[PDB]
Amino acid sequence: QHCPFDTLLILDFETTSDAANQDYPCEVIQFAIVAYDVPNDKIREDISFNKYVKPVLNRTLTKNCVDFTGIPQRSIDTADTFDVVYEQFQQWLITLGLEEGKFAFVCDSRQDLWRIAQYQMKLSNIQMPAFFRQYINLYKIFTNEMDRMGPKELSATTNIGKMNEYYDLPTIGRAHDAMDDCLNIATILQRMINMGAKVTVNELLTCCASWRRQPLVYNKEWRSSFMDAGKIFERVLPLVVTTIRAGDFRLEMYGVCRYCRKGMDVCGTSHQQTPHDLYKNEEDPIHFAKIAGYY
Amino acid sequence: HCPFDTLLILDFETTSDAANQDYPCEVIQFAIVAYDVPNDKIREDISFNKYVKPVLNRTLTKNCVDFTGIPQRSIDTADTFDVVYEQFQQWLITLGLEEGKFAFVCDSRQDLWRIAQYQMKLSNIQMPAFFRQYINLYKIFTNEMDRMGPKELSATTNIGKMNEYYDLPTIGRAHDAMDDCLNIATILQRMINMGAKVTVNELLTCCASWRRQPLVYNKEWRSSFMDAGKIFERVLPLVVTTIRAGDFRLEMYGVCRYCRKGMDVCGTSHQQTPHDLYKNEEDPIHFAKIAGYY
Ligand SMILES: [Mg+2]
Ligand SMILES: [Mg+2]
Ligand SMILES: [Zn+2]
Ligand SMILES: [Zn+2]
Repeated sequence: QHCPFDTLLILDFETTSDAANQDYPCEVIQFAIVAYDVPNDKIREDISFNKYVKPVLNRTLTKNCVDFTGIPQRSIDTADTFDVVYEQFQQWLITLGLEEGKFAFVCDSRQDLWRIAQYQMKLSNIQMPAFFRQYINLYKIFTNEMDRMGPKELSATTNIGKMNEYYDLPTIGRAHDAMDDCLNIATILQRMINMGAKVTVNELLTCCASWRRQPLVYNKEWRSSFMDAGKIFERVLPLVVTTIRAGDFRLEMYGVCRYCRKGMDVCGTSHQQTPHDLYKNEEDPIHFAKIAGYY
Repeated sequence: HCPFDTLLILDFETTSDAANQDYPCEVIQFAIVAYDVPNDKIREDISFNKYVKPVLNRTLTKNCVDFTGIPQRSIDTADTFDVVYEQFQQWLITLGLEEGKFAFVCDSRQDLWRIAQYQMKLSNIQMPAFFRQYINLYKIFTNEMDRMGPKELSATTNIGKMNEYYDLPTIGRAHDAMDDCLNIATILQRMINMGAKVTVNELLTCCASWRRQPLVYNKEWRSSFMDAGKIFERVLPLVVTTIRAGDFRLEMYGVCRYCRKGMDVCGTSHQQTPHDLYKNEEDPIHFAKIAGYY
């Protein structure tokens, strides 16, 4: 209706982690997708992709990772590595008969594609695909919808939690894993357009930004702060999140980098703004950058 | 007295995740300090101390970093265990240390029966003879208690209890593996001076009658170091055998107490694989699987 895509794929990654440490080489350990039929307004739970992934840098899930993701060790020990699962994911898109640029991924934040996908792609030496360099940040739309329908003071602490509390949606909790997030985001997505929300690609991944031209003011305790760690991630990772305002997105933007205006098969090969300033102190090295081979 | 002229105080530190005992512990620091027995002198100038790069879990958990005091950057630029182990062997040869004429001293069975065994499995290196006999200093300390006299101890660790007993200040230089070595060395010296019979009291053996029956499985073993120990005992090929003070003799070096074979033949393969523990795909033993015990 108010969406230029006939199909929306609610995407969700879960990764390895150690809550107390942000200097961590997060590897994908679960890959979950559920399809949403936009014209017919139907969450297609029968149309889904849901695979575990075996990590290779940290092969034993920490206890806090298991508690957070709900993923047992046995499930990843018997899983394929990301390169195999990603290949199965690409075939899945073909099997569904999806065309390039006529569908878009939906996430509850930038984290899934800007950070998790981008970093995992580096580990696996896979080129960042064009359909991961444009997507729908649902929480960003939720922000706009909130000013429009009047704000509330929400008690929830997470993006999905806040959105469910705002629309008074019961928290979906069956599998207690990635697929549950997918289902919650999908239901939120559905309720949002039914409340009259306008859902479209609102974030793009580009190769360059002017705000990265000056060195980051280094915070020594960044490893204990998800917020400050984000600033580090922004400089290390080659592609940056670029907001695109409502009404400005065209389908023909797929798959051309908004900045350099070149195909995403050429753009994204090399880091255009390597943060050398962060890579010169060997008494305080960035572990996740070092092990991924950024320096 | 002690039949060895040189005692080497050994300490291993590993990757870990405290809340989970089903963890494939890898050596990340390798520390040794020498003790000259005839001269009763701790030789800090004679030491081996190197970091080791793990490969199964390359990022130290925060709780491992806090316990071991090892920073991530120190293992990132370190060599793998097989390399460090080769450096260690060359270091022994350079000291002119003749095999069978020195012995390793540890504060417990953990360093050699558990940590060394498992690491050797991962590295695919045969367990050496000088790691299959050693001195468990805590077991000597415990065995000598009635002679030394009773004393209430509030410490919870072996090193802590032994320091507290002898009113020794806790050595805390670098807060790492080497501090354990220095503490154990200092305790060892004190114990010897107080008349303790310091000699080999634990031997690693290929078979044990108490592994003939399958272990009764405790489903919650992963959250308990004690319960997990029972699992380790079955999974690891070599068993701790205890020998009382004054029964050990130097000629025992390099020969298994059970099969009587040389430790070049014995230790090639697990002789009592606990297949009973490996039947449930709904509850696999992760550290056993990833190591290739099944
Ligand atoms: Mg999520
Ligand atoms: Mg120790
Ligand atoms: Zn570009
Ligand atoms: Zn034997």
